[PDB]
Amino acid sequence: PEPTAPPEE
Amino acid sequence: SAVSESQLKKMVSKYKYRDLTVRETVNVITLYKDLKPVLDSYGTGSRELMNLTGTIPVPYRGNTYNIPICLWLLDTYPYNPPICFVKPTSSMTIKTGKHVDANGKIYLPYLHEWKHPQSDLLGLIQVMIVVFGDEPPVFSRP
Repeated sequence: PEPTAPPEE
Repeated sequence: SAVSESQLKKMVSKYKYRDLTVRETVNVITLYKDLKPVLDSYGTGSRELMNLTGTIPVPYRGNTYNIPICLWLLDTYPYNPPICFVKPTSSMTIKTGKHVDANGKIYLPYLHEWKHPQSDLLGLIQVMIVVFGDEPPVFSRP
């Protein structure tokens, strides 16, 4: 639905 | 809120292999609900091409992320592979690496040896989900 990305790691 | 085949056929009016492109596009947007067909200019105002813009679900470290991408289908699709890009939002930054260059362009063996009819968009997206699941093409801005 909404673009998301993981945190640095 | 959905795109009919009539609207799709219109978008690819200038394509060399229309029915083939439409068929695969329908297959993709039916399976990946967050990808949408868009007709936009590419490089030059006169060069309009259809692309699939949106997100694909990618599992990474126990959570699923909606990775933003844009798949440009050339007027020679499916005989030539799509030109693919990661489309970061303001809350994230592109991760240049093995499968993503400085411009956000995606590089994959699947694209490099692309050959119709064995190679297709459904197969390409499946590969992306696996490859990006190992190395995300974007990370949030900490």
